[PDB]
Amino acid sequence: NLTEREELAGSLARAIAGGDEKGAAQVAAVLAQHRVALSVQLQ
Amino acid sequence: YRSPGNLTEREELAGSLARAIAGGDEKGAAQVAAVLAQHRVALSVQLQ
Repeated sequence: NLTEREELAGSLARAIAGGDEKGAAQVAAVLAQHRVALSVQLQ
Repeated sequence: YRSPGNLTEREELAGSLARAIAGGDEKGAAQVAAVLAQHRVALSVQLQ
């Protein structure tokens, strides 16, 4: 029972960590569409 | 809080990405996400 927002945010984190520029860019756009409030922290 | 003199490159980019997503800036968010991806930055992206 994971939300769409949760899965999108996790996709974006994984895309960035894996070097997937295209996917990271497109997933970020989709999150921006929903204007999601996210915490983006460094590990 | 970190004053701007105590922020790294990645930290500034991570904050730019959050702000861009939260404001509805698709082109802005896409640009920062790609830059972060090119460096394969290790990020936590959390629903708040």
